[PDB]
Amino acid sequence: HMKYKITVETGDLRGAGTDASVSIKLTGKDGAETSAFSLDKYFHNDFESGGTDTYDQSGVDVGEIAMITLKENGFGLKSDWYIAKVIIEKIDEATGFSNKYIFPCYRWVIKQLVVYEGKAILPNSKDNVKTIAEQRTKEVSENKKLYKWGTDPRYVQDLPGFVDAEEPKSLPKDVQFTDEATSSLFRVGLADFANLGLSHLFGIWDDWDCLEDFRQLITPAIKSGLPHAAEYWRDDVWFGSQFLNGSNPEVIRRCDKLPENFPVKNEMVEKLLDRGYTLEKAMKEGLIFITDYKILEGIPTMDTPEDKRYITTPLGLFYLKNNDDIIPIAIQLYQQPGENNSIWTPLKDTEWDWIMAKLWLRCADTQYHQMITHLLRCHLMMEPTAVSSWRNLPSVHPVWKLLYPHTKGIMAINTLGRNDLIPTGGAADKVLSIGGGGQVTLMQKHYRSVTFDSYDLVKDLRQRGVDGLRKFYYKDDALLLWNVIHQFVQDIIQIYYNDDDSVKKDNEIQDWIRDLHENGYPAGSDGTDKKVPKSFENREELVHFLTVVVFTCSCQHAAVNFSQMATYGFHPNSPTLMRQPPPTEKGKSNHKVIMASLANKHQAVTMVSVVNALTTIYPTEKFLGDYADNLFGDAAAHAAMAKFKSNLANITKQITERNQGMVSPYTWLIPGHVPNSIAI
Ligand SMILES: OC[C@H]1O[C@@](CO)(O[C@H]2O[C@H](CO)[C@@H](O)[C@H](O)[C@H]2O)[C@@H](O)[C@@H]1O
Ligand SMILES: [Fe+2]
Repeated sequence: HMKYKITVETGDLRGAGTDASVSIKLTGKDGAETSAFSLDKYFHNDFESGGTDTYDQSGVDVGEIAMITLKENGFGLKSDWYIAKVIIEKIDEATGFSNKYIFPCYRWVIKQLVVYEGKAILPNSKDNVKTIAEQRTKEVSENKKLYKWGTDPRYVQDLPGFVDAEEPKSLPKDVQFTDEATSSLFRVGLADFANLGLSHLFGIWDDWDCLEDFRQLITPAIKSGLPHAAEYWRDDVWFGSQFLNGSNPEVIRRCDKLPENFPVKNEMVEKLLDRGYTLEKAMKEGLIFITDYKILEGIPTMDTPEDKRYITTPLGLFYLKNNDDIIPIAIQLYQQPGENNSIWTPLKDTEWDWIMAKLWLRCADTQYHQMITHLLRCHLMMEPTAVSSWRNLPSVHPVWKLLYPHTKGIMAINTLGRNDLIPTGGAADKVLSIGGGGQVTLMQKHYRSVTFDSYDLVKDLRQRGVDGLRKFYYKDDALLLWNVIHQFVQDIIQIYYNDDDSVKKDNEIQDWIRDLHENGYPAGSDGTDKKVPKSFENREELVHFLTVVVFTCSCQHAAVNFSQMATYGFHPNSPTLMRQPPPTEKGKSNHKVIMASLANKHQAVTMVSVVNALTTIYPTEKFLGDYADNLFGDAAAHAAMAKFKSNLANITKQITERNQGMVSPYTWLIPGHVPNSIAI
């Protein structure tokens, strides 16, 4: 008969129970299938995870094994078996050679799981034989029943599509949190204050005595230590650089002509410029940049008897110094000029007034960063690609394998976010001045006008006129990673798609992109098309769109997420809310007045607890290029992935050499620090 040496490698996850026994039915390339063997698996203790189990077997010969089927075979206290991969060694009677068939899995068996052999196969391929072709249709059909487009009324309007799930637990086990502690990370109760050693500040609504006391929030519980911001935040040079190398580099842009509603006169800023330069000359030469937060106009701030918060709709003007530092030179708190809305300037205003003006500009930026730059443009805008993958692509498809490690965990975290971050009562609601409902409205307002053109990094930075800035470290690093990721995606795609026709006739990728265009990214209530293709007509379109996804799920998220402690650690560097309205007159600002506007003690601790949670990196995390749970079997794919890792290693080396001798190096896009996906 036919001998089969089946080796099962258990993954790093471990469910509850003992009897993890299952049955395995092999299936040959030509349809010849065997009988359900019985794999006995028993877990000694609860902690143990991983390991190998080898089984010798005998049954009907099938030839080349194209796929395997797994079914729960446990009797008492059945435990869901999380399997990394299966290796079946046999011999082809045709030429009596020992051949191994690797089956990359990384799934919980639960009920019944079918796993293809490593080789990736397009539906319009020649290797898509009958047995494969019939299975992949069933797989996708089954998945569509588990992964539907959500209709939660809270989030159906002016937002990207999302998965249908009431809670993280109501999701399929395969896309749940890989750590149970995660589900309870954004709760900010007394115990969370206590974890940071700050429970004595819980419920304390007093002002901070002075600006330096915010350093009290950095206890040994905060392992990153005291942010450099604590030492530099007052410096105009540091201030300017926070709009480039902080957590939100999406707003500032070259200004060739002032908005009519921002009447900055040369007299106000002339001595801040270079000798021999006027405001007009500076603009002609492209030395003037601006941060306009018009989008905050109309967004309501929290207004309750016991909690009132404020925000403005400011404009900031910056100057590109001769040594490549940008500095703030003018600020207007509200869009429309008026008697109570003057232009602030370090040349014409007091030092305390200037500090106040800067704090209000950063506060506006915080609103933008949290809701638009982070949550919307990373978390929510990327989720649709994960949902569409499950609904339209079989696990044998090369694109499914490509995106899998990068979309991992996004559905889980977003489902939690929809309950504990975004809604009223959530984290954002507790720390942002636009909390109380406005945080969602701000996202909706950006979405109504968003298109995927704003995701083309190269062209976005270019049309903003900021891609030439020497000390814009995010830009330099992001552009290296973008081009390296684009190369990788292109290599993979050109392995399986020989030409543009290969892309047209791939019915499965066409279902994928069509589902995104229709349900993933609805135009919104302004009818603004999001510029997601109706179909992929060539390989270049396919590569670009996928480059956007991989880059956003890994690099972009990392840059605007894990840098949050350096940015918000010291609250004054980037205020989350204001408890008093802005000043209406000059000369009124001083230390104590400022302390009355800035967050109180309880509020400040809440932010640190949140930021500390958002920057959680588990020891298991896999960083950019590290594909340990690789689904690719083709040796050509491995070559592409290895070249990828080599290109990343070179970027790491560049960033390190540039960061040499710096006090506060930009380190958030070092490949080894960039997770593969959005899992937090
Ligand atoms: O500061 C220049 C720096 O920017 C890079 C991208 O990181 O190139 C950009 O700026 C150049 C001008 O110096 C442009 O020619 C180029 O088109 C733009 O991408 C780096 O090449 C350069 O070191
Ligand atoms: Fe995040």
